[PDB]
Amino acid sequence: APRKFFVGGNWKMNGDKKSLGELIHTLNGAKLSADTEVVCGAPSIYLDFARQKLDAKIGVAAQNCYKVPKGAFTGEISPAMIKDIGAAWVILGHSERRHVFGESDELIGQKVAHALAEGLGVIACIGEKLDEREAGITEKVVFEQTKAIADNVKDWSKVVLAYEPPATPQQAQEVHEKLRGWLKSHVSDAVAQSTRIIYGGSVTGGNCKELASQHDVDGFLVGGASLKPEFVDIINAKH
Amino acid sequence: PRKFFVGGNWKMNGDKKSLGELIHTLNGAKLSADTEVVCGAPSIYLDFARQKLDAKIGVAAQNCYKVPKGAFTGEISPAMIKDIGAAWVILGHSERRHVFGESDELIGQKVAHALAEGLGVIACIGEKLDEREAGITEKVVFEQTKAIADNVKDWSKVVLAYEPPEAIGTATPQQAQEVHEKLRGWLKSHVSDAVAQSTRIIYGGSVTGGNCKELASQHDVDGFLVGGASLKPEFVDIINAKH
Repeated sequence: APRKFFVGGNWKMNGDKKSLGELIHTLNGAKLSADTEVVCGAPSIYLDFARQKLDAKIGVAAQNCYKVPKGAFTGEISPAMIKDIGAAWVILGHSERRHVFGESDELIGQKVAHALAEGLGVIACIGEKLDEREAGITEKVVFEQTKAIADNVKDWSKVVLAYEPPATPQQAQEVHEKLRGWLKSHVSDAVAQSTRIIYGGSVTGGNCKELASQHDVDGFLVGGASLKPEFVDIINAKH
Repeated sequence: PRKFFVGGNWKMNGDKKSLGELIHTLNGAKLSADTEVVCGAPSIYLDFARQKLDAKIGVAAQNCYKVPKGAFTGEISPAMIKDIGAAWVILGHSERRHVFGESDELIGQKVAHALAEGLGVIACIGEKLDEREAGITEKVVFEQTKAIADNVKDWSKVVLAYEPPEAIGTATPQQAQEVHEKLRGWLKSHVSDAVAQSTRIIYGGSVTGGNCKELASQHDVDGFLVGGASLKPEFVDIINAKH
């Protein structure tokens, strides 16, 4: 009945076999809470390596994918390829994809639909721009982004929503509560109660316990700290 | 002499089983010793491809970013490509320019970074169909080449790939030769005589087992960047287009 705590580590564009090997060694040897679902998001070039080296209890995510299984899309990878390597998740709609690479809500929706149809789990990311937060339209913006994802989700069992603010723990709770309210009204009470909504702002060993104590925060999508030993402490934030 | 160069761009195709089969075929084929062969694999399979391909065959990434590390979810860097043992990256492919909106400026920044990091670059240029129809092919490809050239210090590790636009139902070896000769003339005056003489300019249009010999006989065509046929048995014949 309770939502299982979920901690994803987004390595972003970082690592080589040496540094990631050391990272993976530390995670494999660490005492990790049985009550946390852990997923590591590796650069595409290291997905195979990461899946081979990581203990099976730790999931592997791709950091992006495209919206069809194959084709004339030089530089892209598909859910079929991600599954072929043994990864079970993909991060979609990350703030950096939206803002540096201009990925639209429409495209992200198409990717979500395809990844889910192909049997992957999706960490679906949403978050408003700084100017939008300053203008007081956080809710309007994140609801639009969430609707664009939701319209492409037939089954929420393998979806985790990640909120990335452009930020206080109280401010985090406020957005998470509003997002869960959106799910309740626009999808169902069952989906609202069961869907993990994870926090994708700045998460460190210093602030993770306070964030994890918030009623509507179900875990984290961790950035820089996911490359460091303190990722273990973040996984164990509730203990 | 300009060594004949054949790159096989697999694009977004394959899995370990199917790419393993295609690699096994290449490893066992009678490939001309006078062709420099490079296979362009999806990023997720670059490590695999380098492990399985004979050392004589190069491996290319299909794209990369412009710094070694950072907050660029979904991107890979030249440092990572080198880490995997690959020695090439394809940059500025028509699909990156068109589908993904990569600018001349960004492509130039990527070229400069990949070269600084010690990779070879297959630098792609080519006009859109509407531009070819307007008769401004030359203007467009020179603009794109300038953006690349401004970011190349040593041309020894660059191969230039010309991609004519796909007809989509609405080209000739002579037409390929015409563009390649113009590009070489551009290099002569904008870079140097030596760079024009030594730089491979490869053809990235529709290359098949059936048209490859005629294309390879053109005076200013130095090889191919092969799309669909790189997934077919005839890729071996294309590698052997001079013979």
